[PDB]
Amino acid sequence: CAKGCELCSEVNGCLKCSPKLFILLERNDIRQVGVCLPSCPPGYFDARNPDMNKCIKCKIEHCEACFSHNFCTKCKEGLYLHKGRCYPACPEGSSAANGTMEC
Amino acid sequence: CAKGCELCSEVNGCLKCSPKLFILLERNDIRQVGVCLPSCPPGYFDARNPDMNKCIKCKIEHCEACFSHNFCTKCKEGLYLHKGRCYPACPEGSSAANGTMECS
Amino acid sequence: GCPTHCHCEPDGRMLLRVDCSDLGLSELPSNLSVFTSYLDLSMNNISQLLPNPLPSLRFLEELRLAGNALTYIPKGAFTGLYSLKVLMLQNNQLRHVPTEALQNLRSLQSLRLDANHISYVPPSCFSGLHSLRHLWLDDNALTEIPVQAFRSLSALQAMTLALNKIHHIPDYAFGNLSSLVVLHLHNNRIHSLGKKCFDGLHSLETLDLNYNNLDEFPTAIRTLSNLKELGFHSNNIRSIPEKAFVGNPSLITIHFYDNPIQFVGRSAFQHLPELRTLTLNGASQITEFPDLTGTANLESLTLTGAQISSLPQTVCNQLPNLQVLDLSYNLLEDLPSFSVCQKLQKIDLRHNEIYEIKVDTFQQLLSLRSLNLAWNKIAIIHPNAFSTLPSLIKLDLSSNLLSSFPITGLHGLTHLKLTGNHALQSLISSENFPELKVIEMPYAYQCCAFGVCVQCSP
Amino acid sequence: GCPTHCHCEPDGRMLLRVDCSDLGLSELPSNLSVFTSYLDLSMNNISQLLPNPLPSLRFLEELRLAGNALTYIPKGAFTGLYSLKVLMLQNNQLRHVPTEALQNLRSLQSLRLDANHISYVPPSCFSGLHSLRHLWLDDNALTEIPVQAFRSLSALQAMTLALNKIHHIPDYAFGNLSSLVVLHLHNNRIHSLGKKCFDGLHSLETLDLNYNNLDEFPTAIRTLSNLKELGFHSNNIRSIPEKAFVGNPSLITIHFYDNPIQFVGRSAFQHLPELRTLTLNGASQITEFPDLTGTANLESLTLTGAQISSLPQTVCNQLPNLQVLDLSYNLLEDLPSFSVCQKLQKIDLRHNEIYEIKVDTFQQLLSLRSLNLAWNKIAIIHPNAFSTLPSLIKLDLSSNLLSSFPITGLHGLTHLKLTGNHALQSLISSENFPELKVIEMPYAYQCCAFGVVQCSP
Ligand SMILES: *[C@@H]1O[C@H](CO)[C@@H](O[C@@H]2O[C@H](CO)[C@@H](O[C@@H]3O[C@H](CO)[C@@H](O)[C@H](O)[C@@H]3O)[C@H](O)[C@H]2NC(C)=O)[C@H](O)[C@H]1NC(C)=O
Ligand SMILES: *[C@@H]1O[C@H](CO)[C@@H](O)[C@H](O)[C@H]1NC(C)=O
Ligand SMILES: *[C@@H]1O[C@H](CO)[C@@H](O)[C@H](O)[C@H]1NC(C)=O
Ligand SMILES: *[C@@H]1O[C@H](CO)[C@@H](O)[C@H](O)[C@H]1NC(C)=O
Ligand SMILES: *[C@@H]1O[C@H](CO)[C@@H](O)[C@H](O)[C@H]1NC(C)=O
Repeated sequence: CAKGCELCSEVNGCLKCSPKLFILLERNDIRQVGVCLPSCPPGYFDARNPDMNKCIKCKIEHCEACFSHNFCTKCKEGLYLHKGRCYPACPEGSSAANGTMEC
Repeated sequence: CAKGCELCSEVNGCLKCSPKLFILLERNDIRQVGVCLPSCPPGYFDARNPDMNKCIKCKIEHCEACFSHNFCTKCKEGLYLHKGRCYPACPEGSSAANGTMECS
Repeated sequence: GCPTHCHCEPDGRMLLRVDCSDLGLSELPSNLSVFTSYLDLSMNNISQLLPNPLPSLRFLEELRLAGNALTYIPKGAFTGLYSLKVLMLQNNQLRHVPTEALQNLRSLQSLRLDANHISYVPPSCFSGLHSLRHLWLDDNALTEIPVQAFRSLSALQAMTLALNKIHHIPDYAFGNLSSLVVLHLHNNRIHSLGKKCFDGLHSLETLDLNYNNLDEFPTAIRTLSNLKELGFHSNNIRSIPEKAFVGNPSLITIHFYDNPIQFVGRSAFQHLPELRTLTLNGASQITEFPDLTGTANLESLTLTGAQISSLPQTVCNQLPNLQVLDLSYNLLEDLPSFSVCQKLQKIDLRHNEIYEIKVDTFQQLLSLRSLNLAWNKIAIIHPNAFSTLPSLIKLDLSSNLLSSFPITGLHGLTHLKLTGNHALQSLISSENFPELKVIEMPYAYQCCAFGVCVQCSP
Repeated sequence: GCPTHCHCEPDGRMLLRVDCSDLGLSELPSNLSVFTSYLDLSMNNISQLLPNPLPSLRFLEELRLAGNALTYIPKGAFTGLYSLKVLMLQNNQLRHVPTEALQNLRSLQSLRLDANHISYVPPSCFSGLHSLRHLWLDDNALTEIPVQAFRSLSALQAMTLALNKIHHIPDYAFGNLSSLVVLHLHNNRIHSLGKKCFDGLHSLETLDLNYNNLDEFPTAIRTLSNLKELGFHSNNIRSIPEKAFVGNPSLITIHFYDNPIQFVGRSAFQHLPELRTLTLNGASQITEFPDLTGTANLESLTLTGAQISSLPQTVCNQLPNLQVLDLSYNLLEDLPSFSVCQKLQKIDLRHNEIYEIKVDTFQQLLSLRSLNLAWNKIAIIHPNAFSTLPSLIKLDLSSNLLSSFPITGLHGLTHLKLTGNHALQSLISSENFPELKVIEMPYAYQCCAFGVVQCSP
């Protein structure tokens, strides 16, 4: 049916993945498709469950890749990265930003 | 609005009756109209309530006029009336019917 | 010879009908000759009848005298009315049943005395009306059952004492009138009755005690064998005792709602072979499923808001011929077969403590159409549980603890409901689920699998 | 020099990316271009790495080694790795975290050790990983919180021990790791925790205890001030004690559904100014309405299936800005003002013992759209009760024992349900009721007044 995929519909794509792979959704013109990947692509994060592991979009302000929800692993330029979140500032307890981007 | 009618709509006719009268409905071509009557016309029976008094269609088989439900006051011809109900036989407990159709 | 102002017509052969309805007369018409077969005087301001009444029209079937506000009928007023069949004296301002206007009026069948201000009924007012079968005495100010005057009414078949102010029914209140088939006592203030009130009428089939103030179940009901319909709703009963309707087999329908019923007897609803309907809402102290021996032709059983623990093994054996079942809002944990109880069409078992669905628990319900198991504790479903329910089209398993979903059979319905089931995450196809048009899903992502990103609410 | 069959590309300035995924190597390629800045080998039957390693490529930001068949990583394997920032070792059949192999890899920021069968982690395996910010350790066969090996991870901010088979969280089990912001322990078998387990992390904002076997409420949460989200649903907890969330203000979301909850403390839900949502159904043992001072920004409060007697008068004083209110299936008789608590949009008080509705009980609710009072014992309606609700569009008064009906205000809404109210007999007109589309009626004759739009007799 597909690489590391057991159940396939030609209309929905992959419906289920081999034991320890992540299913990936993508909305192609208000039709959904399933694909199987060893890890999720950036813009996602890998979420495992005993029922199903799925690649999940990061519903965040100004971040490119993340670990889970409300915590970003990599933010987009011009904004500072603090404890999983993104700001132009980033306090005031003792942070400061060096030649890179990780206050 | 109408004689002995309290509330009238140009769409429904009578909506409510004077204190002690009866509302009569009729659904004409998927439209209902109300009129107020001191008593009902044949085929129904008179039902009072402190909220509304209404002339109600008699849900009985082969009955012309009634008292309340499940009790017919006059049955339709070819059929006999036994204790508010209507049959062609009419027991055999011991009834029998005279020159009219009114078994005892 | 039609009277002035009026509307006349031939009855059957050449008998004449005089309509003098809303014409607003001062007194009834003079002239008005013989040959007259029925006569209507309604809403026409008649104070006294009369300086000159009009008897001697020996063929009169029917006088209608409603809405005329008279205060009292003198006696000789109806003497010459030898063929009087129906006399109407409605919405008039009488304070009492004519002490003597109404007697030895042989041929009368229906006498209508409602909507007056009658308060006392004189003894032997109804002396000698051996043909009276229909009597109105509603919308009046009665205070007690006029047992006295009522005896001579042994031809009476239908009577209504609705909308009065009677509070108590004595024993033998209706001693002789054994011909009575219909008794109406609703919208009154009935608080208490004797143990032997209803023992009179052996032919009574209908009874109305609705909208009244009784505190306890009327056990006098027991003696009415032929009773078919009975209503005592909108009262103040607390409980139905054991073997309540034992004395009344061949009961068809019963009315008791809007009454604070708390306890119902186990066997309280036994032996009513023709009983068709039931509804029991909010009976908390009910901890048992009721016995239904000899009552197998019920079509709609619903029992709610109680504290039942579980159902007997063979529960449905007593219960064929039914179609709708509703045992919602109770403490149900284990589930019976439901197998034998075929022809089932609709079921509702929501808000119970059901943790599981076995295989047979819904086996062979070829008529079942709707199944609701929402708001339960259903952790696990044996896959073939639904393998055998073709007629099923709408299904709910909302607010449960499900992780997976069975697949066998089932294919081909209209409703599928699954919220509260967070442990459900895996997908489900449009295929192996076509004709599905209304849908709920725990998560948005699975809804578009059915093209929404037809109805489907995440 | 990209290896055969793989597809190569230059990264930023002149760096090389070697992607060798989905190809099933026996061993890694022999002659590799260094220049390499990230390198993926996923799903490729790599048994041993190896006879011949390839360090000295000083620059790969990222090695991907997922879905492959290794059993144990030797010590010097990742030494020349002066620039490893993210190493993923998922979908592998490991029995323990590499003894030393993952030590002093300086720049390593995220380590993915999930989808293995690890049960044992050596102490000081994570020695010298001072840049590690992200750690995956799920769907493995763990047994305890390995506090020892954990201490040296004081830079860790995001971690997952979800779906293992740990049973108990020891005291101080997460000692130094105060930098930790996200903790994941869901879909596990946690039965017991210490009174002082969580006091280590001073920066925790999220906690996941969902899908576990907790019998008692975790009182260790109290020390976690900065906590924002908390989930402990699908456990086997029976009750929330008084002053449960006292120690964690600035809590925004709380998750505890699918728990056999019976009682909740009155003051259990005090002082959490940023909480937006709660739902607590089937809490039988609660006989009183809970207090909500210092917590006024709730937008959705629903409370059903209990046994409370009534609402205190001044209920809405604590309760502005709400929109949805739901106290159905319970023992409510008298009703307070509800006026003060504006911005209400939806109400449901069905299956209560309400015998009456006052004038003031629903005055001034302009944001209200739907009000349900079905299945109550309401004998009487004061007419002007509904005089002041422009936005009302949906109404249910079914099974409620009404005789009459006000007409006051309201006129022109969309839904009306009044069945079960048999003492309603008088009609109701099409005019002074436009926009009526779905209707229920106790009796057929009044349905007809509306041209039968829908109407069920
Ligand atoms: C119990 O109910 C009966 C039934 O109506 C009551 O009525 C009857 O009483 C009359 C006497 O007023 C008896 O009829 C008599 O017979 C001839 C014709 O045969 C008639 O012309 C006479 O003028 C007279 O009316 C009749 O036998 C009797 N009916 C029965 C069934 O007994 C009776 O008064 C009621 N009384 C009690 C104490 O229950
Ligand atoms: C009915 O007629 C009488 C004349 O006897 C008159 O006094 C009375 O006012 C009238 N009643 C009504 C309601 O018109
Ligand atoms: C690999 O590199 C060696 C030199 O170290 C060379 O002799 C050999 O031919 C190379 N093989 C391939 C396949 O490039
Ligand atoms: C898988 O690896 C084994 C060695 O562990 C090797 O012998 C075999 O050829 C490999 N199979 C595939 C399909 O790569
Ligand atoms: C970590 O823990 C050790 C011993 O438990 C302690 O001495 C130290 O202060 C803690 N913090 C750091 C940053 O080492």
